[PDB]
Amino acid sequence: VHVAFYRNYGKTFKKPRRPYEKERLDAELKLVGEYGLRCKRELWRVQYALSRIRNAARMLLTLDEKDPRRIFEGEALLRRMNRYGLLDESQNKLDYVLSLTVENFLERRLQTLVFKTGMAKSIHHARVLIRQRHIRVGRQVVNVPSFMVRLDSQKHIDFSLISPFGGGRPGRVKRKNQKAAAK
Amino acid sequence: ARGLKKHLKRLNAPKHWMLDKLGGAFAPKPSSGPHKSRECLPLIIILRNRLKYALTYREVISILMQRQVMVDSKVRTDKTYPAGFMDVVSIPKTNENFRLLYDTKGRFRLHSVRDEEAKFKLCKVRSVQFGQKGIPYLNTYDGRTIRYPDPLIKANDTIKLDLESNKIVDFIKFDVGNVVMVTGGRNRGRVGVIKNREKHKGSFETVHIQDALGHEFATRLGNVFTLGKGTKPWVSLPKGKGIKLSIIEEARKRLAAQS
Amino acid sequence: KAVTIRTRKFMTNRLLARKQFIIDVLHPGRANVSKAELKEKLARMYEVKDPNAIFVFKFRTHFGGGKSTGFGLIYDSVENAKKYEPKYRLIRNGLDTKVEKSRKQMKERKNRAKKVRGVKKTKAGDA
RNA sequence: UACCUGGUUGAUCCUGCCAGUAGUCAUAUGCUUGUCUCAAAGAUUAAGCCAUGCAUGUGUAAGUAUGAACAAAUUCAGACUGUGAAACUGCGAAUGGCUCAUUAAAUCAGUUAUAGUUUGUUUGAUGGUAUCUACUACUCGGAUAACCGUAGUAAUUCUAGAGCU
RNA sequence: UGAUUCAUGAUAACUCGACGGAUCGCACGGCCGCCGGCGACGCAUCAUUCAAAUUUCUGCCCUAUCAACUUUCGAUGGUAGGAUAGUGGCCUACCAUGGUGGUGACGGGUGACGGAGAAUUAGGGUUCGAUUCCGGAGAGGGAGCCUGAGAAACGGCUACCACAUCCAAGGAAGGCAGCAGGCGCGCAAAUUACCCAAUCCUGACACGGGGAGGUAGUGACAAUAAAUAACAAUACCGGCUGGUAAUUGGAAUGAGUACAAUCUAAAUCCCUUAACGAGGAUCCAUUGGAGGGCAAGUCUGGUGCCAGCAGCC
RNA sequence: CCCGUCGCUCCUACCGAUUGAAUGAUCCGGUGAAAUGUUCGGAUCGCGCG
Ligand SMILES: [K+]
Ligand SMILES: [K+]
Ligand SMILES: [K+]
Ligand SMILES: [K+]
Ligand SMILES: [K+]
Ligand SMILES: [K+]
Ligand SMILES: [K+]
Ligand SMILES: [K+]
Ligand SMILES: [K+]
Ligand SMILES: [K+]
Ligand SMILES: [K+]
Ligand SMILES: [K+]
Ligand SMILES: [Mg+2]
Ligand SMILES: [Mg+2]
Ligand SMILES: [Mg+2]
Ligand SMILES: [Mg+2]
Ligand SMILES: [Mg+2]
Ligand SMILES: [Mg+2]
Ligand SMILES: [Mg+2]
Ligand SMILES: [Mg+2]
Ligand SMILES: [Mg+2]
Ligand SMILES: [Mg+2]
Ligand SMILES: [Mg+2]
Ligand SMILES: [Mg+2]
Ligand SMILES: [Mg+2]
Ligand SMILES: [Mg+2]
Ligand SMILES: [Mg+2]
Ligand SMILES: [Mg+2]
Ligand SMILES: [Mg+2]
Ligand SMILES: [Mg+2]
Ligand SMILES: [Mg+2]
Ligand SMILES: [Mg+2]
Ligand SMILES: [Mg+2]
Ligand SMILES: [Mg+2]
Repeated sequence: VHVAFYRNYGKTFKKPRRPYEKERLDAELKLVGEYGLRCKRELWRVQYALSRIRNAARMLLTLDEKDPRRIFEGEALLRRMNRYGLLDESQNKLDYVLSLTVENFLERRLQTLVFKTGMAKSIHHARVLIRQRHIRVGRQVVNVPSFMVRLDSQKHIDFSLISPFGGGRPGRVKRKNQKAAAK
Repeated sequence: ARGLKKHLKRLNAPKHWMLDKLGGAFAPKPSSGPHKSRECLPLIIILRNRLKYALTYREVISILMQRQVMVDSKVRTDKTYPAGFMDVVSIPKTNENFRLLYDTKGRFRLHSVRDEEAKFKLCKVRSVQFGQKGIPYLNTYDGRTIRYPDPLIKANDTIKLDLESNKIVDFIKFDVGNVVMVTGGRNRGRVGVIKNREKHKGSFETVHIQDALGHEFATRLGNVFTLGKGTKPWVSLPKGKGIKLSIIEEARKRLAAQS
Repeated sequence: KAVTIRTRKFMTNRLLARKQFIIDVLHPGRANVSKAELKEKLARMYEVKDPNAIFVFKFRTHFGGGKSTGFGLIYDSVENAKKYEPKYRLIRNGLDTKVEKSRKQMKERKNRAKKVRGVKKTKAGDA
């Protein structure tokens, strides 16, 4: 027996059933370009997560209103959606979960947030800044654009303290140019 | 197999031990002793996993070989010694006395007890019969044998045993109206009072127990341990007093505590 | 550029005659703190007469940088450490010397000596 | 998470299949392959055959030291009481690892029984008459290992005598 | 106890009974030599624990081009014995003729170990399950057996069969479906490495040992995150606003490299980080396609039912 | 538009002397290693015995 064998893993996306739907392709390209995604796999992963959440909500809504399982899991799901900013306090019913779109999840990406608060001139600039270790959520440097920012952590986004845009120690290019200009 | 198995795979360890899936390929196999393998808590788990005195298997062995841990007032140096329900675990160096009791979720909990409360334990009688020379005796479910027992004591009763003298100082007859704790099944760790007993010839007997909050549950006779006469247990119960809380109320309490 | 040391899960282990805790190291300016400096800082903080009784191990630097976590042990005296600590940890502190050996060579020598009986068995394993 | 599209005709509506589309903790192969974290891996055909190495040994204050073993002491007495190799004694090697050939009410799953048996060990209790006229119980007897010294054989933890304890 | 002439007691005897301590370590004490503590190991009985053996009911794929099968020589049952740890045709003697079967016996096939489970998911279903957990079986094929609490053991023995090493030719030694590794087979699968540091097992044992197990090597089986560029000036275009440019400009950074520390049983990797590391950012993205299904050219050259393409048309 | 013999190439199975061959499992009868139990036997070893 190899103990590593007991670790489990799972897939995070599925390929489209019909590869060459023109309307689907146009919509997907529009979303990818708007949010600066690297490929269709990221969009399909977000769609997979949204489908899972919507299926859970739909399953719960089938149960009786007084069912303890429905109460427990619905509260858990609503709290989860509220923590990540998907739903507003007024949106306090499982029904509003079914009205969630891929755009709602995409708007919670660290890349989209970094672009929106004004730390980047463009969504692609936000991507390159994040992957280059210039952004931190709290006191932790984050380099994953897919990072889903919670409501509480949204206001803590700032430049990394060890980066040129957040502290001192300019980049290697600037240091090299300064050294060259010293002569 | 051609004989006794000496190993226990970690996935095959009882779930109430709460062993990590990726901690290793093996779990401590309980040794022979007063308690069954599936219904025990080896000293290695208590000292390492629970009390965290030892960070490793070797540290557990080192601690135990100093003769620092006592079970039922007797020093035990066996790491896989099966310590089970109602047993007393004492560490004189740290002035710690523990009693092994089931929590509402059915897992062994090291319940800290006072010095006076650490001098006795409860036992459940299996049967009473005549030994050699006609000497009557009874045996408990923790492997103990006592000669010349009180004639009133009978099977399924609870006896208060003084560890210092190894003598029965009191006993409780199994009857309706007694507070009991369930020691097996899905209701293990719950505490309530017996309401009625159903007896079926050539079959297990069913016991109906009512929780302090009015909740009702039933279990087999072999899963019921009497804790006192009437409604007052003879020993201090762990936190929760054997009251099983639904997941909804548990979540409500957790959310209230968060704020 | 000043390093800070904090302990979180403190426990006084009387059975093993030591103190066990988690170490949190804040080093915003420098890449890391070596175990020797951490040992000296712990000795200063806890007023340890003999720094040789302090053991620190299992260190991990956080992804962002400027912070690290680990585990530390402070024994009441050097003899308790020598009596309870693993050999490799003692070697790391210089209290013990590493002995060079090869397990395969030991196995082969044992197997060779298996075939010889008596006092000559001692040199039989050499071959 | 209740979905279809091309193909028989000059055209039509059908039956009906072929083809396509998607999936496999599904194998293999082709081309390509920068980084991080996980992770299967001589099952399928041959339970076919195997060079070489390793995979089972084991010592506490608490069974047995006179190594002609080492060390510290003893100026005089001392059976031995520091380490102890080797060897006898005891225990283990029936666990673990590997594979799926045989096997179709058989194995096996759930559920039963032993008032139909065995069970080193652990835990708790329990041990009363032996010589009776021999007449050690303030303690019985004979060996053997290591050791030592005569060896046999091409050869093996192959093996014979001899002297101790 | 649901249920036992059961637990258990008493008597008469019986057995040529492996039983009823000729053992060991610490200390060192009270009475007048006698008493005396804490342990170790060991023998026997019961209970308990760790288990096994046998066992009740129900449940398994295809096949009738398998309809009768079992019963001399056990088939079904009874009586009395033997054997067994124990029940039982398990075996023996005698007796009876029974037992199963279209509600599919019996026979055959399976590229059939069973299960927990895996794939796919309206629901119902279909297909898979060698492989890390549970149970069974085997150690080249059979058979027999000693030791032992426990084995019909194979990193135990004995014999035959098949292979097969050494030999001084007289003999002698064998068992990788253990970890590596080799041949063979094939479409088809890795190093003859390090370590007991973790998990646990085992021994007289706190200490030894452990190819169990872990570490590292090979590894595009499978899975996760995620680089290959971002921003301004200028020039073109389309409506201050956007798109393009191997034009200009400075900024950013990790792939790589490497002190150091960290990691680690010791190493290595990861994480952290001095000094380096980008303009055709040569630090150069590929695999398949462009009539329809099905997203994408009635572009240009060659070939001319050839060569070729084309899952289908 | 269409059927068949006949003629050519290739592919797949079918029948078939050879009282065909190999392997596996059962059936009838026979021989039968090794081990175990039993009978006899008594090299030899200790005090007429074991
Ligand atoms: K596998
Ligand atoms: K031995
Ligand atoms: K044994
Ligand atoms: K079963
Ligand atoms: K079955
Ligand atoms: K029997
Ligand atoms: K009979
Ligand atoms: K089977
Ligand atoms: K034995
Ligand atoms: K091998
Ligand atoms: K180990
Ligand atoms: K096409
Ligand atoms: Mg096994
Ligand atoms: Mg359907
Ligand atoms: Mg047409
Ligand atoms: Mg098979
Ligand atoms: Mg059956
Ligand atoms: Mg027993
Ligand atoms: Mg009787
Ligand atoms: Mg009989
Ligand atoms: Mg299987
Ligand atoms: Mg097979
Ligand atoms: Mg395998
Ligand atoms: Mg298995
Ligand atoms: Mg076997
Ligand atoms: Mg073979
Ligand atoms: Mg064989
Ligand atoms: Mg065998
Ligand atoms: Mg082998
Ligand atoms: Mg074996
Ligand atoms: Mg492969
Ligand atoms: Mg992959
Ligand atoms: Mg590139
Ligand atoms: Mg198209």
